[PDB]
Amino acid sequence: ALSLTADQMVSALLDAEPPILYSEYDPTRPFSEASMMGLLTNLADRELVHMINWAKRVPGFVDLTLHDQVHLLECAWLEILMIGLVWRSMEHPGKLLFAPNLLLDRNQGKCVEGMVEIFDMLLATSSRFRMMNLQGEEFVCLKSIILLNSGVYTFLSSTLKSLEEKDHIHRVLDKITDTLIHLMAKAGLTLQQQHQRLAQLLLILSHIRHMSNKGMEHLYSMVVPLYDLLLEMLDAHRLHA
Amino acid sequence: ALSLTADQMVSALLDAEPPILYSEYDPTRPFSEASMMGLLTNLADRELVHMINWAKRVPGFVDLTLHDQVHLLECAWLEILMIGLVWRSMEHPGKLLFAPNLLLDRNQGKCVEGMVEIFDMLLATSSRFRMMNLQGEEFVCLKSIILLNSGVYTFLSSTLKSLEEKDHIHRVLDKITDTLIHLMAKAGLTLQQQHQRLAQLLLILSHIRHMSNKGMEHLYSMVVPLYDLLLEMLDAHRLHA
Ligand SMILES: C[C@@H]1c2c(ccc(O)c2F)O[C@@H](c2ccc(OCCN3CCCCC3)cc2)[C@H]1c1ccc(O)cc1
Ligand SMILES: C[C@@H]1c2c(ccc(O)c2F)O[C@@H](c2ccc(OCCN3CCCCC3)cc2)[C@H]1c1ccc(O)cc1
Repeated sequence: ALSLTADQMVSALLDAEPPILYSEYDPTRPFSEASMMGLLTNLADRELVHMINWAKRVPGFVDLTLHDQVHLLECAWLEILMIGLVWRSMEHPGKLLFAPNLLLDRNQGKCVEGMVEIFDMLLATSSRFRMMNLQGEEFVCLKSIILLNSGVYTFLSSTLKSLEEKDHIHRVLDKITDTLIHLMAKAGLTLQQQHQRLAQLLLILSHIRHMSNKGMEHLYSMVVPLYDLLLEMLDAHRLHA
Repeated sequence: ALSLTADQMVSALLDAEPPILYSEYDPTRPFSEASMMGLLTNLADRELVHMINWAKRVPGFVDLTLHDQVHLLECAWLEILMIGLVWRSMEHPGKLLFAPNLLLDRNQGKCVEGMVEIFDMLLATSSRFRMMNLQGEEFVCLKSIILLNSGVYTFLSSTLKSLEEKDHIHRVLDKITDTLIHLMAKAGLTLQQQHQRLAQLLLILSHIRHMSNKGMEHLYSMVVPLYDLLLEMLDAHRLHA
């Protein structure tokens, strides 16, 4: 991601994409019996595992220390889930596609105490992406930027090592900027359209941070720390090579 | 802000800048007696009044309906305060310059229940701006983008009027993007440096939304709605022309 071309970055990314998962519940039994938050919570958890594997495939992420990988993910996991949710609901107006067998509208979100507010923001985002006609090439770049950027300023202290982490990370963010502009340039936008489209895309990133923050406010609006779980997943051995 | 040049936009903005205010407390009496949150709260409130007048001077803001002006400000007021705080603390390492007679460090932030966490994030932001060597021309563009962008996706419904609001607003955001790139171009960056610097600046915008959200979480971690106060200030007469 520095001597890797833009079409090189883009290709790794499109390839690193996590799989789409199904909601688990018997489609032969009624819906009134299926806790939605249970449904949504078990899904989110199943997706997280897959998200760690993705993150190790994002250029420059694994050249980071283990602590710094845990921290970035701890800061960004919900943003990354939500932009994924948003992206896959793009061609599904008024609906959130949580899973292929779980397509929900805002009226269904009213079932959970204070959840419709969140649903309305996600749908609004999906509508913007659709209005912008966001492309897969673009979307995977956006996701990588969220991973790299959201915790980068919460690397409190600054040993020599941590300072190098930050340098490395902004470097990678810069090459991802380079990759987004090239995608736009290949697509035939003009110079002006390029930078205008870059700004529209990054500003959406502020709206996804907001939903994540509102989301953690809800998620806690109610076992083992998340660091520990994360760290346990990221600190893998190499015995299963 | 569409047939207004970039040097035209920049000039209005630098001119619309609010004044810097002092903290009110007798400098002849000790500090142990001065409630910091009282100090900080009365300051924030005094700044808000000034912020409304600024916002009416930001290109395109007043062509918006009154409701939409109230909403944008209600969504962004704390982000706008904080980036201002951050900017003026730039050349004051390890310190937050709340007022000229109120320069504080993180140890002083420990005095308030859970406030040091916020102080650490603001200082971190000020350090990034200093590391980026953010310019006043740039900073005023950033602030205008925060005003215009933070609520733009929380314009729930979509009457014909609201849709036009949104069109107008993204248009204004686009010309502000154009203004930032031109400032950079005049400054002699390269094409690549331009877009890389654009991205670094907008991504900081996500970190300021995060601090605002954590900030409202603290601010409420404890009279007349804020809409109403805002609306009362924005819905001025023209009798004092
Ligand atoms: C939009 C969210 C969502 C999902 C499921 C999949 C998905 O991709 C999602 F993005 O369900 C909710 C969901 C997401 C995350 C959850 O986290 C559960 C805790 N678990 C997360 C990973 C580490 C282990 C802890 C639970 C529900 C939802 C949500 C989030 C916040 C909120 O206030 C209301 C609904
Ligand atoms: C960083 C903040 C700040 C200030 C003062 C001036 C300033 O420019 C600031 F940015 O003090 C705190 C401050 C800011 C806003 C406040 O709001 C008070 C309510 N008032 C705001 C405007 C409408 C009327 C309600 C109070 C304290 C602080 C803060 C914010 C959040 C937090 O969790 C801890 C400290």
